[PDB]
Amino acid sequence: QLSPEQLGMIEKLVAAQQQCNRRSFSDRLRVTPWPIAPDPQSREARQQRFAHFTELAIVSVQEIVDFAKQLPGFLQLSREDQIALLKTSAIEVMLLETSRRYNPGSESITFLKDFSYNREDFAKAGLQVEFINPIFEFSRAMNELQLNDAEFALLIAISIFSADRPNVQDQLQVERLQHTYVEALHAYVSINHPHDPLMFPRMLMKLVSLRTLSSVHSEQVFALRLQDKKLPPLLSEIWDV
Amino acid sequence: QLSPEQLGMIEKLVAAQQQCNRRSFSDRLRVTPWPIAPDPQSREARQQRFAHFTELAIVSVQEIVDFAKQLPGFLQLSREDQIALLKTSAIEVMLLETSRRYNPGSESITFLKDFSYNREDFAKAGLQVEFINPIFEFSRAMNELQLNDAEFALLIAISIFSADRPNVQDQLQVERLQHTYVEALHAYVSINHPHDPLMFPRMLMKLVSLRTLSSVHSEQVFALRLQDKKLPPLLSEIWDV
Amino acid sequence: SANEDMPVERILEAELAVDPVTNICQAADKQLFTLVEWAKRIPHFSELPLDDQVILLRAGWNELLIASFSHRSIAVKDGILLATGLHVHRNSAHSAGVGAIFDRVLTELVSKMRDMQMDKTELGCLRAIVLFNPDSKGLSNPAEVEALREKVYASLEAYCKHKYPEQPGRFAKLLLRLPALRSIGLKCLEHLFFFKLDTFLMEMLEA
Amino acid sequence: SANEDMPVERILEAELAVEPDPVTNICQAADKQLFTLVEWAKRIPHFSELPLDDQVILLRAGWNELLIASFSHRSIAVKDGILLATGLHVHRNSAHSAGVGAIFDRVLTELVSKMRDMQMDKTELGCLRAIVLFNPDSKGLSNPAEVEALREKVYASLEAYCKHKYPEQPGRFAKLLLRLPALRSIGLKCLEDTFLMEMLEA
Ligand SMILES: O=C(O)Cn1ccc2c(OCCCN(Cc3cccc(C(F)(F)F)c3Cl)CC(c3ccccc3)c3ccccc3)cccc21
Ligand SMILES: O=C(O)Cn1ccc2c(OCCCN(Cc3cccc(C(F)(F)F)c3Cl)CC(c3ccccc3)c3ccccc3)cccc21
Ligand SMILES: CC1=C(/C=C/C(C)=C\C=C\C(C)=C\C(=O)O)C(C)(C)CCC1
Ligand SMILES: CC1=C(/C=C/C(C)=C\C=C\C(C)=C\C(=O)O)C(C)(C)CCC1
Repeated sequence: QLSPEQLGMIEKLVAAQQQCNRRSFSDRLRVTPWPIAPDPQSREARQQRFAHFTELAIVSVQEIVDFAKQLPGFLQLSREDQIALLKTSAIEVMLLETSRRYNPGSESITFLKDFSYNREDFAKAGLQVEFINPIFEFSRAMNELQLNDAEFALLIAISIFSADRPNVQDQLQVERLQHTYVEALHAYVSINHPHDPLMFPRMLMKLVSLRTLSSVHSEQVFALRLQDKKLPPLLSEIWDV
Repeated sequence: QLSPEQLGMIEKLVAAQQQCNRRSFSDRLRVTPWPIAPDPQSREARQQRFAHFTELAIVSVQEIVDFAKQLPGFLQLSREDQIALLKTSAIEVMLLETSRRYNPGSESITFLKDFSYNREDFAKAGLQVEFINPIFEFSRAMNELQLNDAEFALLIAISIFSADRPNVQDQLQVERLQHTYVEALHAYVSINHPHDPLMFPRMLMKLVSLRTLSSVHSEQVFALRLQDKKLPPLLSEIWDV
Repeated sequence: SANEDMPVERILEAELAVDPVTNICQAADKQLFTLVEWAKRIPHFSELPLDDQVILLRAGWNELLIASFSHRSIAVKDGILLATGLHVHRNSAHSAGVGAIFDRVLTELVSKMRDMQMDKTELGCLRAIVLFNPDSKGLSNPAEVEALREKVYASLEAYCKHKYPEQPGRFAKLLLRLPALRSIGLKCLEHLFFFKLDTFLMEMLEA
Repeated sequence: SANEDMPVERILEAELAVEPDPVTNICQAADKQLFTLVEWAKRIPHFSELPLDDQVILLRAGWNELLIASFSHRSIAVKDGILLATGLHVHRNSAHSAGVGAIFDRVLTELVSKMRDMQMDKTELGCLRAIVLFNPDSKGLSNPAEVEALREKVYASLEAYCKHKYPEQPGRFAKLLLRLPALRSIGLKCLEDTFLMEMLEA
């Protein structure tokens, strides 16, 4: 079963996501606008789409940091461990949040309510198909799961508390923290999907997929260097290094 | 015009190929037959198709060694260099000889006049699309070049006499030997394609494509290990280790 | 009925049926042959189209071998025991340039397997999970592979509830070794160049 | 006109515009030079007229051979070693100790030494790199035919250039081209008995 303690914790997580995200929404004008330029061979237009996308990403990372800070146990880690956890889980959480915003009907992804994009939009910014396609496939697949706010929030917490990240010092404590969310998610899905006990394993296996997607992402990062399309300081720090 | 020596050397290369090939042909009846079995899921039928193909490759390798021994200067190299050149050039010559046997109309390849196969036939033997497709594309492109017998023979010798193969000791001599054929080839284009000089660089650049194809082959060789599809002793010697 | 659809007994039978860097590569070379032997003994694998079987093995070979030698090395001190009886120690590893990844196998795989006493049956099931990966390209029918993977989830959980009744989270603990195995597998595959190739985050955390 | 279709003067200017453990340092040097690729390519005649997407595809496929060729030529003076873009020298001894002596030596003998020996000039280096760049065989090109056309224009321009600049070396064009198979095998590498003897004795 789920204890009141556990139901409270889940509520806190979900409320934190809502809080963090409302802060993102009102930051939305900081993002370089999407160009209306009519010419697919315009290099300036391309750069501006890339500026727009990388700036959206920065908002995402900001939201992810704000969220982690509210996870019980996170701020009790050394700063080195907080940084080791966030640096490598950012792309994974960003992927989960993205799948959350995938529309199967138009096959598009919508950020901050007003910015909707399909595969061709992402390619018009210079992103390669072997980055785009797997992410759309991940999104569709996640979309199929039909997870609710509680289940995303826990899966996000489980992803963040991954002790095998490079440079984690206190692995014991990170696993102990992760185990809380794992146990909670398990009780949650057995209670809320009583006729689908496979939902639990399906979800944990998404953590495996995120590893592949993280490697795909790193290959896109490199590909960007080849075009000399430079990442913003924050993104460069967490990914170029 | 071509010097008497270049003409004699070319006649010799062409004669050597015709003679070596007539011997191969005398062995066509010895080859394990292509399977008759109707069952795409039959492992036994797949293995038999693989056996047929590996047996053909041996015939090809036999011809290549036989032709190499006719190359002026080849037998004057050490046995070690002879072996170094043959082990690594074998796949390239096999590809060149396969490209001469490509039928643009049926998009098929025919060995020994009687054994014709399309892309699907090769897949039916368990070969991978990453291997099959580049070879068909190379074959199609070579076919379009419309080289004659002298031009193939020269390119084969040039490929064989590549000083940069692994384990080549007398590199300077191998280069000096290759130089004789390259010059002959250039003379041959100047005389026999007087209004199409681009034929020369086009032919030489095929030597580059062959390096990539060789890598593609090496990858297919590994994939065979994954399926424990054993190569016969000769083929294993030159490609496994 | 979960076990009947994917007998952990067959999966066990499948497992029982089968430079320091140079040593390791020779060890992998040796075991490559075992892969089809093992896979054919995994329930229903042989019923997939032949092309699909090749694809799954081609996709999972490294994680499959890594998992195998990790569980084999549970007895070793600071290294691994290759399929060729040879030992590779941490030191030898670091001196050859592959210290980080070697260390990662030791902590995330070997020791975790030791600590929880992962059994051969559990190992076998995890490998079947690795094997039945529906996401690889070119699969004739992915749904079918996905279906079999899920039969392994069901069968393994059942196995863990019955064999380790007073460890309710052991199943989850087994699956949670897979993310690490995937990351390690990818590292071991990445080629030379990429293999060998702070302030703003601290700022945000501190704000 | 061969030159007018693909001017070597421009190719030279492209090259000139982008002048300035061992394995890690070699990698860091490569990383430093990545940004030079679009800067160099945009000055190769007609490259900029290709679809943006094709441009990306050519650079992604060619990057490692393009860089290897550049440092090789830069290393022509250095004895038994290479000169990295970071100014570091890597000697072959240090390369063998680091366990990449085979590939390193291959670079010295097939590329650096051959460039030094024939006195490959910068125009010729640029043209060979242009040939590497305009590779119509990479997957995903919107129009391979156009890329192939450009490559042949380098063939004609480069050959014309060799006949005029080195009239007493009729083999020179072919000689430059014959470096490309070695470059391709090296570039591929950087990205990763009894029965024969008996056949030879028959
Ligand atoms: O929308 C909200 O409510 C909150 N929010 C605001 C921005 C926001 C967000 O930013 C998206 C920026 C778009 N993304 C930009 C981006 C993200 C990560 C790395 C890079 C790269 F490295 F520069 F390539 C980029 Cl350009 C691309 C997006 C994607 C989706 C589908 C196909 C291709 C690319 C993506 C998403 C997740 C991981 C990797 C790639 C992701 C998730 C939630 C977000
Ligand atoms: O026909 C003649 O007169 C002479 N002759 C007889 C056999 C013969 C010949 O044998 C071909 C056997 C078929 N081939 C067998 C083979 C060749 C090389 C490596 C392997 C492998 F390693 F086992 F994979 C195989 Cl099975 C495959 C063939 C091919 C063609 C198109 C798509 C995929 C594969 C091939 C050919 C050359 C290089 C690589 C692959 C090739 C060329 C001339 C020949
Ligand atoms: C782990 C590891 C590596 C290779 C792992 C691979 C590819 C599997 C080995 C198979 C064995 C060793 C099987 C066995 O003995 O049973 C590399 C080369 C990167 C170096 C050291 C870290
Ligand atoms: C050749 C070589 C390698 C890769 C070289 C590549 C692909 C990049 C070189 C760019 C440089 C060195 C640029 C410069 O300094 O101008 C590896 C890593 C396999 C190590 C052995 C030597």
